[PDB]
Amino acid sequence: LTFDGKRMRKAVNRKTIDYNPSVIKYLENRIWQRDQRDMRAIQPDAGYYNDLVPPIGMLNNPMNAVTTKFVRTSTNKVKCPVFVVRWTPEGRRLVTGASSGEFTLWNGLTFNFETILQAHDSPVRAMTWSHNDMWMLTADHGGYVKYWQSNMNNVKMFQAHKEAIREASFSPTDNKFATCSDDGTVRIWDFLRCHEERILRGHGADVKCVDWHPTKGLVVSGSKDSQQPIKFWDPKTGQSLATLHAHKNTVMEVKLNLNGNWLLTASRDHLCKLFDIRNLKEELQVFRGHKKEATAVAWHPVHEGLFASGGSDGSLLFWHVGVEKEVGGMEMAHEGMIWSLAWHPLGHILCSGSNDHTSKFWTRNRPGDK
Amino acid sequence: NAMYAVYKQAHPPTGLEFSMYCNFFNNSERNLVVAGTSQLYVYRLNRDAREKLELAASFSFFGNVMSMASVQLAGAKRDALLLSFKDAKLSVVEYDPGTHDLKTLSLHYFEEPELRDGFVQNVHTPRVRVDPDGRCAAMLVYGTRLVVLPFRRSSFLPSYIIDVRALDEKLLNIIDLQFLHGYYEPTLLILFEPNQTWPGRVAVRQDTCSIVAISLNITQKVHPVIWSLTSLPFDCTQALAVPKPIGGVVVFAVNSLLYLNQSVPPYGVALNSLTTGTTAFPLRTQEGVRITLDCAQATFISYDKMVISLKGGEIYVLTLITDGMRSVRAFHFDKAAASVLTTSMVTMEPGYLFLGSRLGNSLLLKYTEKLATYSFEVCDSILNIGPCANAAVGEPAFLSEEFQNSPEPDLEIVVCSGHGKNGALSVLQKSIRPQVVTTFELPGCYDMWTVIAPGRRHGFLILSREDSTMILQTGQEIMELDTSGFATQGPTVFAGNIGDNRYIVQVSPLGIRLLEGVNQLHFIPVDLGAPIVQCAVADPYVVIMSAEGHVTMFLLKSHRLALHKPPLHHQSKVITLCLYRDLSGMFTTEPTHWCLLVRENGTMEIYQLPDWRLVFLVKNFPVGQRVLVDSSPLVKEVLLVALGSRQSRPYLLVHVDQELLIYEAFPHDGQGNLKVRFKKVPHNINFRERVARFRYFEDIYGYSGVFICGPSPHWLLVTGRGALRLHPMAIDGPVDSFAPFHNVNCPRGFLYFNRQGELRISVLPAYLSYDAPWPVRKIPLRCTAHYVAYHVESKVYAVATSTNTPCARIPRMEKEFETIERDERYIHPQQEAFSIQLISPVSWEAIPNARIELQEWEHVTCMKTVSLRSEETVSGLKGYVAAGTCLMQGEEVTCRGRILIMDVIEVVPPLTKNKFKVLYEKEQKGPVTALCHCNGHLVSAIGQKIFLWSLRASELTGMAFIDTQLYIHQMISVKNFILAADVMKSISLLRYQEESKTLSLVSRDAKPLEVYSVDFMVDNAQLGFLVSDRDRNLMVYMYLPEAKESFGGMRLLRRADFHVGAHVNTFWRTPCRVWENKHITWFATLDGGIGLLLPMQEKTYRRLLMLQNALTTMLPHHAGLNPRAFRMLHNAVRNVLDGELLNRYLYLSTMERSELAKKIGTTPDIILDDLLETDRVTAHF
Amino acid sequence: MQEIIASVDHIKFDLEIAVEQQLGAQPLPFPGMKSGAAVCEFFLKAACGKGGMCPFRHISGEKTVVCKHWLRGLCKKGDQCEFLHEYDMTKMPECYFYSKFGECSNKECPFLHI
RNA sequence: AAUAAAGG
Ligand SMILES: [Zn+2]
Ligand SMILES: [Zn+2]
Ligand SMILES: [Zn+2]
Repeated sequence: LTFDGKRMRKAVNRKTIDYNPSVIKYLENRIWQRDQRDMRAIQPDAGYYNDLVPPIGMLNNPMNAVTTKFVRTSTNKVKCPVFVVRWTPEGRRLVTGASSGEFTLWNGLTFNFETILQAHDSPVRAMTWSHNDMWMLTADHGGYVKYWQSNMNNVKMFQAHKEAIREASFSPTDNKFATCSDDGTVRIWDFLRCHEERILRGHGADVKCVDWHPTKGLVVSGSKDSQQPIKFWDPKTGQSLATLHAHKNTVMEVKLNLNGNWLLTASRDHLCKLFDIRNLKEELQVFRGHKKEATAVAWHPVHEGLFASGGSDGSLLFWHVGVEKEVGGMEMAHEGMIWSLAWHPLGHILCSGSNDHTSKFWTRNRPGDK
Repeated sequence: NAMYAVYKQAHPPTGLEFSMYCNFFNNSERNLVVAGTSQLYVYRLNRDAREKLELAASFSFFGNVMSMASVQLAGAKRDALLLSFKDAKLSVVEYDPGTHDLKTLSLHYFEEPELRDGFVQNVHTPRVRVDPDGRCAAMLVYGTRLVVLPFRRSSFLPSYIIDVRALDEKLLNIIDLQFLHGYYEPTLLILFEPNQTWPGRVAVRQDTCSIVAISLNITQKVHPVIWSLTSLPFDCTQALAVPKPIGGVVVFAVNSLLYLNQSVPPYGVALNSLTTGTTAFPLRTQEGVRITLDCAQATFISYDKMVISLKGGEIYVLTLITDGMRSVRAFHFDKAAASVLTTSMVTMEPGYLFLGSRLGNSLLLKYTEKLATYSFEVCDSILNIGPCANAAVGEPAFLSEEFQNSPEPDLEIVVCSGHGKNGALSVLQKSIRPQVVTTFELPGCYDMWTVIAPGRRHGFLILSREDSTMILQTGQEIMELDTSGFATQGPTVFAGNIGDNRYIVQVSPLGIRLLEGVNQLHFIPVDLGAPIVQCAVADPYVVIMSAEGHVTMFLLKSHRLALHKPPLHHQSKVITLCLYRDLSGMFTTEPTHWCLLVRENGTMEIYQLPDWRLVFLVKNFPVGQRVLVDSSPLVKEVLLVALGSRQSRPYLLVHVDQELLIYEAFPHDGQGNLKVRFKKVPHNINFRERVARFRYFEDIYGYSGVFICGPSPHWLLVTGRGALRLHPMAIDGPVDSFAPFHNVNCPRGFLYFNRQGELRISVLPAYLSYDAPWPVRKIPLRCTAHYVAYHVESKVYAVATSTNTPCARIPRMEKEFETIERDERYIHPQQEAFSIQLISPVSWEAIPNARIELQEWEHVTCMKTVSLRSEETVSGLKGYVAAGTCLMQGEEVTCRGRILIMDVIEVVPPLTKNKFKVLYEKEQKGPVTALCHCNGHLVSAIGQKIFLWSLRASELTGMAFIDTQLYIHQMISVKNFILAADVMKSISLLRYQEESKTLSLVSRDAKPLEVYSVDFMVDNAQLGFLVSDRDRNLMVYMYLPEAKESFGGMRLLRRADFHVGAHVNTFWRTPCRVWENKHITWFATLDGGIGLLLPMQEKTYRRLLMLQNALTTMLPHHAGLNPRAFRMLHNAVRNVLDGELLNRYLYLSTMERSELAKKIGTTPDIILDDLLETDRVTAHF
Repeated sequence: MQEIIASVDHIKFDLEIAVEQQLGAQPLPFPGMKSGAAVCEFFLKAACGKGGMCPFRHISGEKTVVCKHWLRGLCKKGDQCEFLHEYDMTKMPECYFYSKFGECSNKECPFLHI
């Protein structure tokens, strides 16, 4: 039960979901096809195991990326509930942070254990990569923010909030970032120096999500406060541009889309809301269908209208923007609550880390299954 | 610190995408309007000379055409074309009969961000449909907004938009839309699927697709639904409106055929038998048929039947068996024939059919009858050379031993064209190389004439010289006939044939004489005040002009020459003239005779003969206007010729001071005057450094045309199709005398002087076709060619190709192969097998029995000619052919690969003197996805690492690796550096150190971008990186460490952009011909065109930029598009000119040139210096 | 495109001048990092200016066997690790699973069995 | 060497 890597176990033919055949097929289809109006349709039969192209191979159908096929479940030996899961920027492998402060590095092809590290002294809550793929930035519970390099080395550790930090994000130039705390404030920080530019003091209590914007300088935050749940900020200035009364319960997550037009938020009143970031007087639409709360949301990295979400009950559902009803989903994906979701940089594997001490891998379906 | 460059279109694109059959020119005949990316061709169907298609008109746009339709408006006398361009642009254009060009009737922009509903990226192309009764048109923009355009009973009305998803039964995911036949109001049938699914999720949801008939009322903007249907099979692909009196739609789905109408249950029929557990629709099996209807084209050839071109080529003839009241009862298939991989399809005159193709040669077919079977026959083909997947640059095999010993190299481009059954190798050259049969050395001579004596084989070579002349007998061996009836005493000014070659006339500056072999019949002296200087023969007329401007005419009446003086009393001295024996029918007011005369006061005139009546005049001729019109700079030469099929197309060639001007005659319509006008023609011939410079030949190898002599010689050819072909010939030097020749050594050949006093008797190398934008040879492989590599030391072409077979097994986890077992009606999968062939540039036929088959399921992902170190050569290096292979079993099998290093060696045999030497063939611990070389090492990309191998004693040895991005799929090195390209991340610049054996990332472009290929813009002591993307954009990035946003040098800064408008997958580059170490960078687009970037100076770039702005803002453009918004991306840097626009300056009269150069401030001489120098620097291949 | 037709060897580039002189380079912002960097030429010729915090790879010592973590790209002791960061399969550590027991389970075992 | 074997 020790596991130092010296135990002499026999071989195993690992259950693999590989992307290289599909990419090769796509590179060969490019040269003789204009777009998906020149694509010969895949059949729903078991012998078409080579006619699959990755999500880039087809943009007229996001439905492919609805990952409801189980692959592999990655559980440590000294279990803890998983809080945040992030593919390294090149999809090389996957990192899990758990309530013991440890990083567990999993392969991204066969999905096996690679290594484990004692990172924080406290339950790790936040984990995100810079837009240049160089710096990883982590935050634990009731404490620090730490700087990580691609080889998982720690170069600078810095106290930020006297209370627990819940989320973070980078500036499109990655030179400055944000941290929202359990102290009810959003602190905007410099990077190369660990220097604090601004403090943002608009919320009532317990800012529990924050996110910068891909191009503009507007920082969004979300709280418990029933009076100012979602707020906007200008980083250099520090002024509340607006306030957004959308959810009557603690707004868990908040997500800005890469096209810069869309906000998506998820709250304990069972709902997800899509907002047109310029016209905040109304609700662009209401994603309904979650028998309990919603806890995690993630946009697909290739398709622009597709996202996934997971709730307090183990469900994880897949939604599309122009589409009303739920697009797909899996009801008992976990047992506990899904804390974190992560798409693969290529968009065919989805990792979901939950409160039942595990993390599960999902992939696309095979043609003509049961 | 930036890099400037011109773009040029070295070869127009070839693949056609749309076809249509409409009244383009007028309401008398109908003809074929075909389109491409940015090109439009109106062809005229001939029925003689054996059917061929004559190119009637051709236009190009500053915009990729995304759809095309035709309409017959209210009071119009021709059909208007409704064209569709990027994201929303509906442009309605027409034919301009008074100027023989294309007029823009209207332009509609529907591009407002309110219409996109939030999404920034557009994947839904415009689609334009027209009502059969020409009462409205529709355009589906952004996949949501249905634009409706009525036409008046100005024939246009205010368009209006419809939210297609605001209608009852909210639409989503529209498949295809059509208008029906037989409704009192226009009716759009929309096929869509509200709840979308996937072939991996048909077990979870199916029967998704539906149809709606939206009856559009255009008078009061109402449009209800009349009938809808749901639960149709999930993979409906296409809709076909059925003409009367059957009247409904025929819906194609990948596995079934559906017919739908009012008051009729859907009559559906399942074709193959993969409809098991994937549709709950009632589908009745089609018995003797086992096919799939995806990617298939279809057209009705009568009210009852239609023709279908499948995804693979097979042409079937479906028949709609009916009842007594034309309610479709059952169907009937019938496998008629096989053909090309179509991409469009249209029915011409009853009996003909055009199959348009961007994957092979487009084909005109004919079908005759013999409930009916139709047999098909290829009547004609239009050449296509795309998509240009890959290109090798190899040297031709034979060069006449006089053309060697020359500094400029001799090069040739082999290109992997086509796909599938239509995969070929296209061999392209640009110039002509005359095959020099023999050479003489005749100094002193400066002119020649080749005359027929007594079946039309040439007799005497009437040469000419300074004070005397010379004559060669030339029946069997070129022997100087002397002491003949001809005049050797003086310098000859003309020699020809009159009376169906039965006679000769030798015109000298003292008189004319007519001959019948060696002996002369007649001699009449000519004195009128001045010596003769000009002479032009049109059988049976002879007109001679004097050194001062008098004119006199002769003819052969029944037997010698008769004198006549033309009554052309006028006050302006004459400068030039010509005669024209018209065999066509255009010059009206059957042969007739015409005299084109030019005077001193600018004017030009055309007389009819023998009466010398005036029928056509032009006021200001030497200027070079763009349409010559009947009115109520030293012109040096003028020639009017008839070319084409049976002398059908007359051109007018003009040599003005330093300029060539080419006009083509087109018809038009004071009264009693010539019913013709002359439209100018664009070209790139340069006349910059009393004998003729234009040389008419007919049948020099089978072709009619003209040779333009001078410092830059050219061949002007026209063939059965009126496609004008302008081919350079500069291998020899500046040609200065030419003659069509036909002997026993040069059968259908020619002969010419260069400027070192040398005659050359030559013939055209009879292995290329010269009726193409470049001289091309096509080489069909009957399979698919992926990679092509010219192996140097052997002078051979290694070609990696593939072929499809059925599929039988399925791999598993200990690698079981679960064999597929279905019923009889099961459409098996397709499975590729690769083969690496050798091909010889001598016969262009594959070397027999030198072919490497590769292991089953083993794709080849790359093949290059790498030069790897070895202790066997002088330069320590030597070229091999490497190929990396991926053994792609399936999604759930750990994809491995293998590296394969071959050599091509010499062995005792004709063609069997070369074989493969597989020097290395070994499995690598990961997929092999791209490779190159770097100072003698094999740089391989295995999985997600990049390795640098050393081949020592024939075994690869690792020396350095590096960790890299998702999927490298392209690598190119220069001088110790490497440049990796990725499938979703843009690019990275790497490096190697022989000393420490360490790769290292120099820098990288941190943004995301989907690269196709990458190369180097090489400039003097600079080096950019040229990248092409998924969005048809080229982009130049640089490594600028002191740039304050290339932080530590760790970023690549986009220093230039350009929107080429076409996907490029392959680059190459050659030096020049100010240009010291600048290299031209060529590329081939996946549409069949060739292009080039040339690095420039900033000083020149600024001048030409001012001119470019002036041209784009002061001139009209075809279909209204503007050439500034078309060269924009999708921040933008734009240090690249257009080239395709600058040449329009060359197409302006000198008045307009002067105006514009003054409104810039510069001088047209400096303008033309810049432009024409850019032209002469890129004259390769 | 080929080394015969378009030969860029007689030329010097702006890169080749801004690479062997380390022209655009700032010192490291945090101490302890540098795999995927130039082996510093100045430190070879005893002229290292950035003083230990050089942005490029120092090679002070001599090393014998390949670094076991470096092969996976997870070494934290960079520029100061005891083990080679060079890809030379003849200086790879010995297989534990073979040296102790006597049967390696890796068919493609990169470790020296002996 | 700091988990190479983490299908225990
Ligand atoms: Zn140093
Ligand atoms: Zn190390
Ligand atoms: Zn071992």
